Amino acid sequence: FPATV
Amino acid sequence: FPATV
Amino acid sequence: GAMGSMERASLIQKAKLAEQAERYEDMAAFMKGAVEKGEELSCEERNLLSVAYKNVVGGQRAAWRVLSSIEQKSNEEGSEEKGPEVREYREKVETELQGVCDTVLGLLDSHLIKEAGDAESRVFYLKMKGDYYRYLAEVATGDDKKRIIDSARSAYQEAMDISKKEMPPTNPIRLGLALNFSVFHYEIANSPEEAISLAKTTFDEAMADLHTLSEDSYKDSTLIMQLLRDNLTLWT
Amino acid sequence: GAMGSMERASLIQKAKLAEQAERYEDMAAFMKGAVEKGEELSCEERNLLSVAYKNVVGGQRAAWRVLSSIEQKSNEEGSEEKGPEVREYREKVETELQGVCDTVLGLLDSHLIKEAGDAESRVFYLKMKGDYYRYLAEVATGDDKKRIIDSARSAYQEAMDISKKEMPPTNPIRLGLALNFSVFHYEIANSPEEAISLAKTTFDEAMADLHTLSEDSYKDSTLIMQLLRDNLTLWT
Ligand SMILES: N=C(N)c1cc(-c2cccc(NC(=O)C3(Oc4ccc(Cl)cc4)CCCCC3)c2)cs1
Ligand SMILES: N=C(N)c1cc(-c2cccc(NC(=O)C3(Oc4ccc(Cl)cc4)CCCCC3)c2)cs1
Repeated sequence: FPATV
Repeated sequence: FPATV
Repeated sequence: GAMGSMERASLIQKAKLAEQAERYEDMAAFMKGAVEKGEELSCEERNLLSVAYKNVVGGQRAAWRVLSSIEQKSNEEGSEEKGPEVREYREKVETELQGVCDTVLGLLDSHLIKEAGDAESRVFYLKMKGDYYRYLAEVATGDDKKRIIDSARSAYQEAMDISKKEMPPTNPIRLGLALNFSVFHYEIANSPEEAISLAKTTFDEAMADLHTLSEDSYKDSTLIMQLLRDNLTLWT
Repeated sequence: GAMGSMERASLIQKAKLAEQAERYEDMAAFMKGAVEKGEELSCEERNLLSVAYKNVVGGQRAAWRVLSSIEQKSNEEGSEEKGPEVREYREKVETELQGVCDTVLGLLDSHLIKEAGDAESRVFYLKMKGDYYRYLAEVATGDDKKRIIDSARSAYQEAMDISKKEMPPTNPIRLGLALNFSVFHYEIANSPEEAISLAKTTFDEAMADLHTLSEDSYKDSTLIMQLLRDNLTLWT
């Protein structure tokens, strides 16, 4: 999964 | 801490 | 509200304790109680709120993905019927996830966003609103899925418009908003080119503004820039 | 029981799904529902029950330790009074922990132990009874602390007596019981010499019986023997 903050 | 199972 | 009898300051203190104890459901309950006191949140308090619910919903999302994967396999050609249990339990986790999202969205709508006038608070809350509609979108399948997606898009877009007018390109809130809106484009909106364009443009505009920053601000901004690059590497 | 309307087999299936999703509170609730169907548990089912509650109470214990540590520091000479909040929140976690322990002990008393006639089930359940009284002992401070300790000791002792009569020295249940009873001696009963003696004797008697085992049984037994050695290395 891609990075999110 | 010591190991327990 | 079962937190209605506790002092606001005690709720914030206990949220920090719950964080140290990795008790994020408690943390979220304490911060919900703090929000419901009705006062605006400080910068630290907004981040306590976001950390708490991000951790709670993150665990729910991970569980949902495991269960959805098992469910898909049970439905492939060749599988042995295992009955309704996988679907039922995936639905149970999904409903709990939707409940948490609805709770957070409810706090933002009553009344955090409407009282948020400064860019750092308003962009932060609108980013959260996009994020939690995005999590609802991840599990949506009904008559409402397009509308959920458009609610996420609209919140992110308003946050983006404010951030480009009111914050420097290295502001970590602006960067994190762009990171997540880019993921929305890639994973939710089936717009990988928009996702890639947004991540790249955000990264390059930030790079050109790093020279203005202190060492500590530089560290904060470059951390999120590395996440943008990480996603770009994943996608190209 | 909110699980009273669900099929026993569906509860067991969902416990396994909850495990795969790392949803251990759900897992424990499903296995409590299965126990409350009133039938004896198979070997696999007993381990599902133990895995679930071990994970739940393990997290509570870790949180309690963090909070107790913060509380002790707040009470040292030189600290700034931070009010009742640390104590209150430690008490909250402690009460939830005690509730989980009481729930497990209640399942063992109604009526898992009394129906357990085979050594593998009876020793397993009495070990659990010792374990959950041990967790209660870890947080106990009142008129009842000695009695809680003696309840743990008594359950472990009955399990030990059965295991030495009815199981080989390499049986992993026998080994795990001895491991944990040894930790009880060291950490709860202030009997480090008993702890060390028990771990060493258990290890040596197991070593001498490994020659009787298949490769798969050997792997299971030597894994727990390594935990015994690990503790002995910690303590000497
Ligand atoms: N956990 C607590 N007790 C407290 C946390 C804070 C706080 C205050 C300002 C900013 C951050 N930053 C962050 O958490 C991170 O960066 C963000 C987060 C969100 C966005 Cl929208 C953008 C970047 C999260 C991701 C990696 C880098 C750091 C934290 C005060 S108290
Ligand atoms: N998690 C599930 N779905 C299922 C687990 C089982 C199962 C059935 C028999 C035995 C074990 N063994 C264990 O879990 C371990 O060893 C023990 C545990 C307890 C004791 Cl009293 C002694 C040794 C735990 C500690 C390290 C080595 C392994 C598991 C069936 S299903």
